[PDB]
Amino acid sequence: RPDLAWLDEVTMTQLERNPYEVYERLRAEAPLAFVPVLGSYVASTAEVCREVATSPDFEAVITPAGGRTFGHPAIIGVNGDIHADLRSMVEPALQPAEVDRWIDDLVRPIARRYLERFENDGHAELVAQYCEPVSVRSLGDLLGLQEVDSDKLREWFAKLNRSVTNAAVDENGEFANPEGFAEGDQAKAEIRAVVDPLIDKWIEHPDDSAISHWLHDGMPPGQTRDREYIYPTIYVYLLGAMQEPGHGMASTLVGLFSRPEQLEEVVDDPTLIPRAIAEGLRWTSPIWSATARISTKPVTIAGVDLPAGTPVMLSYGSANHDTGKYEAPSQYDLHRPPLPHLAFGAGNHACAGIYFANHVMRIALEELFEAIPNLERDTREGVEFWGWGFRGPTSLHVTWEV
Ligand code: HEM
Ligand SMILES: COc1cccc(OC)c1O
Repeated sequence: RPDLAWLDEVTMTQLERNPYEVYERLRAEAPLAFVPVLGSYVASTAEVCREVATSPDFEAVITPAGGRTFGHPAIIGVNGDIHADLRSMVEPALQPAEVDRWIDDLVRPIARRYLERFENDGHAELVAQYCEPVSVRSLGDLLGLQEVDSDKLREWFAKLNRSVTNAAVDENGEFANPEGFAEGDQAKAEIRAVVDPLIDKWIEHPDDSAISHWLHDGMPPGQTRDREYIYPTIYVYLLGAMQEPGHGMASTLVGLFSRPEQLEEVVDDPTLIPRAIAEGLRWTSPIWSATARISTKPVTIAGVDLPAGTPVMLSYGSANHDTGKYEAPSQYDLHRPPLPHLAFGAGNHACAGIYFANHVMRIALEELFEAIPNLERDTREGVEFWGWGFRGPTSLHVTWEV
């Protein structure tokens, strides 16, 4: 496309570092555009993302580097009967009535445990010391990985993140950085060594862990889902389900710190924490551009005639800055009206764990503000955000008077 020749000079590092300038141009110039370094069409506006995500003429497809990492059948990358089974497999523990039975007793003790390690220090780096540990320890316990330390769960989702978002392609459409998949492969090898004995035990001795239920639920007597059939969805969980609540927490805190009067409002009135988190997810979407759909027949979208079999990346993080929907979207504003957002996706492949994720983030922020009501950002340190596929702050240094 001639007028978009500038996209030929967009680099993967630029998008990782800050994708918002390029995507602001895309939303104005070409809401559906082929980005050469990504090797794919990308949807940048709310209208196009929503249309593709909910269209009967599209189905799910995994991004190329996502497929290289996860294989088949990743719940995010399959359709039809297999997708229906995998959705029925994961949905029981995510049902709102079920989450509300036990989410407080799960997350609140975990939050307190991590807070107790630093709440009297006067200083902390909240990403590593609080947001990521609460996120992974909560989900890890739900899954049945109680004995996998939070440090290891965090390492796994970091390696899986880098492998899944190793998206850069060269002039021939080939992956430009094939060595970048190696740490994904090594994370998977470590996960197998840890989880295979757990699956061995759950097959014979089912318990209340989610993965035991993934093996046994809805199966004939004495049968379990094959472990090779469920492992790719385990990997999906060990990346985004482990990573994203911690990133949503942290981005919400950075946004609130950027509006000090609003941080004070939320500390004074913790019933505003859910609204603060919803704005945080719009403001810096944790899953920024990590899923995709593929056309199943010829379609015209945003003036582009697409053949059947065309993948389209859903850059929801860009859609959530659509100035057709929001005023000054790069500014965090708790008092924005509660409008629809796309941080959880849309359609049949929309996020399955919204209700759980929102509660994890809410409880974690509740306990943090109760423990450290005078929390302040350490302005001597910068906050850098990183990530095009998944985006969040790489650290969050804070201080408080002890
Ligand atoms: C703030 C935290 C989270 C955010 C922002 C988020 C966002 C998303 C997004 C954008 C997608 C892709 C939707 C699409 O392609 O249209 C997704 C998929 C998914 N998420 Fe969430 N997620 C979060 C946490 C979680 C958690 C904690 C779990 C599990 C306990 C979870 C389970 C899933 C599943 C199973 C899918 C795949 C759905 C499917 O393909 O059918 N997510 N999520
Ligand atoms: C590409 O990887 C993912 C995409 C969307 C959601 C995920 O975890 C829930 C995830 O791991």
